[PDB]
Amino acid sequence: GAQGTKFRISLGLPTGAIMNCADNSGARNLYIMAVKGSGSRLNRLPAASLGDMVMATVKKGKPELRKKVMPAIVVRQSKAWRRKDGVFLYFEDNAGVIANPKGEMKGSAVTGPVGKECADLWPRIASNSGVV
Amino acid sequence: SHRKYEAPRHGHLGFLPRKRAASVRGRVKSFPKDDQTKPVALTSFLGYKAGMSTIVRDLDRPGSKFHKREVVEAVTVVDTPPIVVVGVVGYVETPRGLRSLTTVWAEHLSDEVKRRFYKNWYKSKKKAFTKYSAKYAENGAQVDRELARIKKYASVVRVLVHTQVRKTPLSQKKAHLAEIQLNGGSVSDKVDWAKEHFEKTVAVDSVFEQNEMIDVVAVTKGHGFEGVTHRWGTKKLPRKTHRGLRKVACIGAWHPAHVMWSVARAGQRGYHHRTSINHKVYRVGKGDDEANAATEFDRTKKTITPMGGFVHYGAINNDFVILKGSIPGTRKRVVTLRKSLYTNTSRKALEEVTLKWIDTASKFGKGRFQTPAEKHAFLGTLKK
Amino acid sequence: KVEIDSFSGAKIYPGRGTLFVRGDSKIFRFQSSKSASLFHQRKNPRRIAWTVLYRRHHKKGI
Repeated sequence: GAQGTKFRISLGLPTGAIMNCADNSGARNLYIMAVKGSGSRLNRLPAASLGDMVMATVKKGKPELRKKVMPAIVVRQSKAWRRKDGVFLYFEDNAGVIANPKGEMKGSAVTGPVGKECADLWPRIASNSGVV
Repeated sequence: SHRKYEAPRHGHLGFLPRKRAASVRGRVKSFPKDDQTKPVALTSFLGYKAGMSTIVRDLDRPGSKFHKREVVEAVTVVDTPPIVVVGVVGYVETPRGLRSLTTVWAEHLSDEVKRRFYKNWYKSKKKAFTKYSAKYAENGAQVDRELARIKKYASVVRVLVHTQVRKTPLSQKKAHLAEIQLNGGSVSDKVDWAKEHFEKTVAVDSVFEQNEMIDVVAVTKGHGFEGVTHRWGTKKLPRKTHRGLRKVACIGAWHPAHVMWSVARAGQRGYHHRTSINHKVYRVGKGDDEANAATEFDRTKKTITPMGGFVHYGAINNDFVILKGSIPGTRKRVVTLRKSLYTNTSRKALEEVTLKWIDTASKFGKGRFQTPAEKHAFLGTLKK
Repeated sequence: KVEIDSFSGAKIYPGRGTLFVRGDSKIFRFQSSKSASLFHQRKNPRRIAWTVLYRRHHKKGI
């Protein structure tokens, strides 16, 4: 599903970690339950990190989204990650869009900016993204 | 009963036991094996770790997302003053390993070296190599037989070398001796090679070339004693716990009724001898040069010494090796740089490195600027 | 490139200092934590004597 090789970034969103939703689709926020492509070390949490698909749940929103597990992508982080180019960066927030496993969006747009990493990894978020 | 959450183990077993390592010299144990086609050359080299800086380099990994881009990589810098070949050793293939047959030295040994053989030089009357230097008086009769002897037997010839410590910034005086193998075709050539090199020096430029993997060998930093959690990397016990946290809880179990050797417990950390490996070299600088750091791209005449010296180390007024990434050891510490023992066709090793830029900024702070020149321009000027 | 501080005007050489992205998708490169941590304290560059943006609107050493 994920279009390309996700280069590593600092882990920011462990489990639970709610994050604002960046899509219009009316997940008012997302609770990171679990992370896709997580390892599995005894007594350590699944950490999401920008781009990593997660399996969120909507803790607040319109209830057609609520009380059902559903995948989502983290498009913003705030734990300052390092680009291989040399810089660090970090957004003012952690945030994601709710998605399907194919990497397509629920919502037709994305508020705020997105990480170029996240844009590179999925075609669709770059499309629904403004600033990257 | 049984484990329950069969988690992977803390600490590498192999790197036990965690002593201090008898020396502070890297002491390369193994050298590359043979090459009859190739000429005689030093397998290794002794440096002095100056510290670290960034580099901004291109990137020629076709297929990586970062292909054809500026990419900051960290980097150590290692002073490498011209080595001084001082002696030869021999070694014979016994059943019970190797065994040194003999040593020959120079006529004259620098007070750099001689100092190594004393602990109280200042008191001594400095007879290290005198009656030996008087072997050479008889034309060269006793010496020729010694080097003949090696040339006769001797599977392997290690050349004693030593470190110019008078071309460093170190308060040290005592130079570091070292054996280093030669790996050329034939021993008759090796011995003759090193017979033509007593007292004579060896620059790095000769041994290592730019864009070449180098298995660096050093003594790691230091620390001293150290509790489990920080040495082995175990979990702390929960905050609630009586009699403290930074601890393994349950060593072993009733039977066997001894503490296993595989159990994490505290005492020395660091000061360990770690060869590392595959440390690519990015540049091979020179002492009689300004504009060492200056690239094909940059063209700003500046030295690889950062602003106000490498912290602790000192300056650099010398030939050096820019290595990629970290290296075991401190600054000031001797690092024995050794050629890799095998042909890497990793592509990573093969990438024709070209430095785009180097960070010459002060490391004793947060340096905004690279040169003082630039600091005049930027500030203006003034007021002093 | 050699970028510049959006808090205190200083040069930011490659592989040094942060970037940062505000909610409006604006960027703010910082040299240090100093310049950063004033921006994350909400303080006005125009009032910090060591910035350029102070030393410009006071006219210092032009």
